[PDB]
Amino acid sequence: RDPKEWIPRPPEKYALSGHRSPVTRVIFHPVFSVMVSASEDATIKVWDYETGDFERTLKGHTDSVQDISFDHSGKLLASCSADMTIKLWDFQGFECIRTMHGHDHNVSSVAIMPNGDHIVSASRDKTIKMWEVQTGYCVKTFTGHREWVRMVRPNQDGTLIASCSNDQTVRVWVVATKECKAELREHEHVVECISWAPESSYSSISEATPGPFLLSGSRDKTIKMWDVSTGMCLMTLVGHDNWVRGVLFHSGGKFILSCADDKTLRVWDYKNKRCMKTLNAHEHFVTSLDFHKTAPYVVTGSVDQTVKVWECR
Amino acid sequence: EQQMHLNVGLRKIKETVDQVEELRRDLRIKSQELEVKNAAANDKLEYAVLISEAQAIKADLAAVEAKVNRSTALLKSLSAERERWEKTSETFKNQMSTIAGDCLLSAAFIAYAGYFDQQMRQNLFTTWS
Repeated sequence: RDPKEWIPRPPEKYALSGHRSPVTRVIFHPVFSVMVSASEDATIKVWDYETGDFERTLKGHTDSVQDISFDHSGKLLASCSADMTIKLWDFQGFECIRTMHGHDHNVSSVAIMPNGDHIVSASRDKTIKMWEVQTGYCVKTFTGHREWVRMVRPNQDGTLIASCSNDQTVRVWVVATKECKAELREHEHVVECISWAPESSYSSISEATPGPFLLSGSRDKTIKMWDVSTGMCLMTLVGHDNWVRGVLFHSGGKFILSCADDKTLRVWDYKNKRCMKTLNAHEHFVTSLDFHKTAPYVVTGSVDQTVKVWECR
Repeated sequence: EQQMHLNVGLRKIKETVDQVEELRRDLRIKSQELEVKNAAANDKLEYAVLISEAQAIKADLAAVEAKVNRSTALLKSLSAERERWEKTSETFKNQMSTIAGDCLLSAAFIAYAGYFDQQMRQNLFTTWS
């Protein structure tokens, strides 16, 4: 079968355990068959998800890490933590390259735009900072957020940077022009997670309710979707019974896999605007989820010190 | 790994302050509500029911107060760590910046000056410094 329809099935393919803390974020490697997990014990763990084998542990951050981000080459790894530091890791060398200072609070997010030159950083200090990767200097600064900027993601072309914050706003900016192109204020609660829409979804969203489009999930048990060019909420998924912690598109651009704090991993289609399958993944709060582009595997990182890998079928 | 122990240890001692600060305001809330029940018992002077009820409040007030004074010594004993754990937390930015200076002086002393005498090792270290 094609990668288009892939929905995970119970039970888990693997139940990786060995973290001494809640798991905050899990992502796949773009080319290799290995995955990297981030947890609150300041240990960035590397696990082979095909065989369920623990590979390695990178310990450079002296406080709990929040978000980890690869690059599309898979060589550089950007990691953010609450020690006022960001760390750049050589993935082929498995050692740190540089450490970034300048944030005055918990660095709640980190990302790399597809141009392969800089680093985004959203933090608790109501600002976003731009970091030069090769030199190691803080260049630019998005300012205008009024609360805890939760998590940040750049667009697939590298010209739009969107960030959710605790002030019930989704703010989409251009990278160099430093203006808020879209200050979306429709969510009732803190928006905790966004997900940039892929190209194949750009048609599928447009016939559900061109581009660019953006997802967001908040603590009001709702997942809203927005047109960036117009600036309004087109569609909203309700059916979670707690805080939506991570919202994620399908790689083919039809389904949306989203995890929420009510022990639910629910798949949603905007054609029917409902939840077709709900999965009871863990025994506690589920923080983050990730789905591979070419492989039929969904990894799920949760508070219960276990990371669960589920085969998509 | 020395700062991994400091950051977790200084986080939990602020929770112990928070556990004390939860107990302190709840102590005086139950203390002032005890005297209202003590004044309401004399208003009725059901009287035997309120006597056993107010004795349960005072015993629970003792359990709160004994928890407070146990924690107050625990606040007092662990604070002497905090008047040096926080100082080594400030020193972490200082002592990370001088690793490259100190490891240059240390690796030069440990791979080069192993043959020479004390005066010559001191002269080499003075020249490198």
